[PDB]
Amino acid sequence: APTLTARLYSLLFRRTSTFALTIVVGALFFERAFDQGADAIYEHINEGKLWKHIKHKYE
Amino acid sequence: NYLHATAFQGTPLAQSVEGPSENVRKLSRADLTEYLSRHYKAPRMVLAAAGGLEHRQLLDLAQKHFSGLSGPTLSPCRFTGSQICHREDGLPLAHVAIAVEGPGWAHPDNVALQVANAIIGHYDCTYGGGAHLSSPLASIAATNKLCQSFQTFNICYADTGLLGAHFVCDHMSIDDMMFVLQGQWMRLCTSATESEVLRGKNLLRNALVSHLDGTTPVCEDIGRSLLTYGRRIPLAEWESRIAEVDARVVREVCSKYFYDQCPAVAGFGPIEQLPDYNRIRSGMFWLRF
Amino acid sequence: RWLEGIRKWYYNAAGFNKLGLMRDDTIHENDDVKEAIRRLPENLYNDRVFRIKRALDLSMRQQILPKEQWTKYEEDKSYLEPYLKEVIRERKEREEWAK
Amino acid sequence: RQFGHLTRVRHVITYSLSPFEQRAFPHYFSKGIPNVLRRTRACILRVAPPFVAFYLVYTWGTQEFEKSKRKNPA
Amino acid sequence: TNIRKSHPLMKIVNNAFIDLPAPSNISSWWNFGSLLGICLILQILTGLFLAMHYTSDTTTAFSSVTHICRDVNYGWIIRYMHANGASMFFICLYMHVGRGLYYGSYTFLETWNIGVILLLTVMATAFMGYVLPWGQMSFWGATVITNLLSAIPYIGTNLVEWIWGGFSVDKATLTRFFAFHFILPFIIMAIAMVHLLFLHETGSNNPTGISSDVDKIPFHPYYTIKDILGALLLILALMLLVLFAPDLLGDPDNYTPANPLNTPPHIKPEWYFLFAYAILRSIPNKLGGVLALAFSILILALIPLLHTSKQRSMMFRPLSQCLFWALVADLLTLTWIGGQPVEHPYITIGQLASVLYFLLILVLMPTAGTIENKLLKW
Ligand code: HEM
Ligand code: HEM
Ligand SMILES: CCCCCCCCCCCCO[C@@H]1O[C@H](CO)[C@@H](O[C@H]2O[C@H](CO)[C@@H](O)[C@H](O)[C@H]2O)[C@H](O)[C@H]1O
Ligand SMILES: CC1=NC2=C(CCCC2)C(=O)C1c1ccc(Oc2ccc(OC(F)(F)F)cc2)cc1
Repeated sequence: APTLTARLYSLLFRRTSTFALTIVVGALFFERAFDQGADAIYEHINEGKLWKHIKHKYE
Repeated sequence: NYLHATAFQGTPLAQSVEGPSENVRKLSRADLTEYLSRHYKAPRMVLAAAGGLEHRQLLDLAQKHFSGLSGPTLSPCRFTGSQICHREDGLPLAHVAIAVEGPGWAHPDNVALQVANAIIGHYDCTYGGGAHLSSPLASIAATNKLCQSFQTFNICYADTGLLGAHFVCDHMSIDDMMFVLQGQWMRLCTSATESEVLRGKNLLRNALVSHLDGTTPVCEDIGRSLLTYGRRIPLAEWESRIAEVDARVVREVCSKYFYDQCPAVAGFGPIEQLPDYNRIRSGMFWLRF
Repeated sequence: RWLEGIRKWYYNAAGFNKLGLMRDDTIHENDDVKEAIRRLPENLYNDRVFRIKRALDLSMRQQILPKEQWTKYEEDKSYLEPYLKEVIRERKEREEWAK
Repeated sequence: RQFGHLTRVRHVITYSLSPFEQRAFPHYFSKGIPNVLRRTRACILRVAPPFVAFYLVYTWGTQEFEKSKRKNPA
Repeated sequence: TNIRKSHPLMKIVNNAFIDLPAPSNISSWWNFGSLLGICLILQILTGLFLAMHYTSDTTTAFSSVTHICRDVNYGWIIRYMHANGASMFFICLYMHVGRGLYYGSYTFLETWNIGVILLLTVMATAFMGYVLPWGQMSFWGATVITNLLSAIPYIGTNLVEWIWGGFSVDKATLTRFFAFHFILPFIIMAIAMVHLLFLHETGSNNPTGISSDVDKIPFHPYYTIKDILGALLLILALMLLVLFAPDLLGDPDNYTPANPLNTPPHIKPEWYFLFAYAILRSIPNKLGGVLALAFSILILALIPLLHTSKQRSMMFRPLSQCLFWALVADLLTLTWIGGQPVEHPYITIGQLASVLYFLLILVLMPTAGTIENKLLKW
């Protein structure tokens, strides 16, 4: 088997058509991942300070 | 010489045939005789002949005079995507030579690459065709007076080679020549047509059938084929390999060697216009296919 | 004479020598200098061309030459002076004649 | 002025590598750090002295304004 | 032949953007042009989006700006991008000018003088922009600065009231300041294009101040990729302000509405005028102070004439280098002093800094050039 970067090239990055479709798929999966991941980091840093954390007290 | 020197840099293929002046001035007779006995050996040699002769007779003559002949492996050569630019504005025309790494003697792809190189072909200012020339590179080059001359090549060595083109042009045309040439490489890679490949096939069929005319070229074909392939490949076999090539083949074969690959560039003379390597390298792909 | 100490100091402080330039490479090209350059013989011109090419390439990398390779103060020939002097001397004659 | 009409150059060779053949950061710390220190040392006592002077005239003037606003023992 | 060199629109783009011959060796100080362009476009977009929500009526004005920040969707991030974007513009401007001074790019006379005009236009724009929120510093800043023109003999007093469209900075002043502030960036964009049109006559200067025709590289990809990196760093600086300290470069008093009675403690313009504000306060006489404030900017037009050195760049010029960095440090002092109340020791420091500003430009740096020449037997 050739290296992982090489497999990525032959499958995704060689044809500019696949290169662009890769970017659009990747952008979706990155967006959701990054947002969810960064929100977690924020809300942990501000545990119990946010309306989201104290919402339960008045419902 | 520059193309090889940069293409196969840091190897024995970078070396010129004639050697540096330093060596010529210093090589003693001891060096020459040592070189001879090391490399001139019966298994690394072929006696070829063509004309009016009985094969049996040649073989017996070989016995008589070449019996005393005695009885060093080549390392592969690393191709490098590189540029050598000898800028010399004092000279009146610019020479540019560009190539990607070719497959080398043995490889069957060479036949398909020859077909592709025949499509693009060659041109100079004394050619009768002009605008009506079949090669788009040639017709564009002729009508716009881009170059004085150009040829595609495919140079074969043992495990490697130089596949590309050389052109000679006006100092203001180098960028345009490169653009049209690289444009042709891309068009064959992505979108070669059946009829133009048929033309290339027909050129190549005609090329190697009429080159082998008279005894000297035939003798040489025997001599060298035995060294490179280990046999003479008959014309009927060449024809079978050529008929096998269609538009799909030319695309797939060209895309292997040309598409998104780092070339070796050599330029000499008034080369101020000769494109920057990055621009040349970006010219090795299309943003569509 | 006595300020030769300071001239030698300034030379190294200025530091164009570190790029392998001579003083006359650093002259700002006005109309006179252009003409002076234009009048240089093949050898002196191509040296100028290379020295600058070398300096620009070094500047591009934000690097200098090895200290051995630096232009020595004493070895800095004033290569452009004879051409430039005469270009100027000529123009001043035309400017005089015009009055 | 287009490329090919800029100026006259003779007998100057330029060798270079493809960006795919080479590294983006060759000897980035190894040669980078010392070159930075050389660059910094070269310009430091041209660049720094006026900002030293600013810092001093600033911190002098600031606490001079403070002392002046205090009452004097008289 | 290609359709980049052929097509009438692409031709201009190909020559001024892609195949442009650029010196191999241009440094980070050459990024500021591109960044000024980004700033201008950034201001225009953010500005236009703000103008969809703002009103120039004196009663509703302050309210509309706050309505943007509280009720309009992402109106806050737009508003503070625009305010800090104005700061980022002026940072970019002074860095861009500094480059020109140090490397002697000002020898490109037309390019340089168009620059001076651009500077003055961005200044006029940003002065009138700061008035639009109609806070205290807005109103009182506009009042003091405008009213300096009354110091002109015979006409001055009329002139001021004609700008105002009344007897104070009021209803007609705010409305027209909105109209002028809207149109001017577009005038800037035009003049900026003429700016480059003259630059592409000569091509770029470089750090050596020695001609670079022998070693030009095409703009693409080398400087397209650098400019992207620069743009990225500009966005970082901007967003670091916008998202972590949006109030840092402004003033608090511009969060209380404009009151024609109640004067703020230490009335001052925004930071990027402070240097010239300090120069104004140095001279005891008012008309003198105005003519000094005006000459503190216009002197830029005089710089090329003051050039004495036989070398173009300061790269190879130690004495000039120091004097240049002194001039920078002095400007930093004038900015500090501009922000201070008029008292001891800030009056005397201010006087001494203003003396040194004009002394550096008109006497010391010219002398230093000629001393450097005579040290090189020139
Ligand atoms: C909105 C304001 C401005 C914009 C958009 C602008 C734009 C540009 C751009 C894009 C460049 C080329 C890239 C560069 O070298 O930075 C440039 C160069 C230049 N600008 Fe500006 N500029 C502005 C203001 C000014 C000012 C205020 C001055 C001087 C007072 C000035 C003088 C110059 C000079 C001299 C150059 C040539 C630099 C060189 O080749 O070394 N510009 N400008
Ligand atoms: C060189 C370009 C520009 C500069 C330097 C600039 C500068 C400024 C400044 C400093 C403010 C006050 C910001 C604050 O304290 O809130 C402002 C406000 C404003 N600007 Fe601009 N501006 C520019 C272009 C534009 C354009 C093109 C428009 C509209 C098409 C615009 C519309 C506004 C509006 C509506 C306000 C009031 C809202 C606010 O205070 O943020 N500006 N401008
Ligand atoms: C005894 C040792 C002295 C060394 C230390 C110096 C600081 C001690 C204070 C001494 C006085 C300093 O002098 C200080 O200068 C400034 C600026 O000129 C004065 O300011 C005054 O003079 C200037 C003169 O042009 C006028 O334009 C201005 O209208 C006026 O306010 C202060 O009112 C004064 O107090
Ligand atoms: C047009 C340009 N010319 C040059 C250099 C340096 C090197 C040589 C000359 C540049 O960086 C350069 C440039 C200028 C601006 C760039 O982005 C823009 C930003 C704004 C813009 O709009 C406008 F017109 F300026 F208002 C147009 C372009 C990108 C590149």
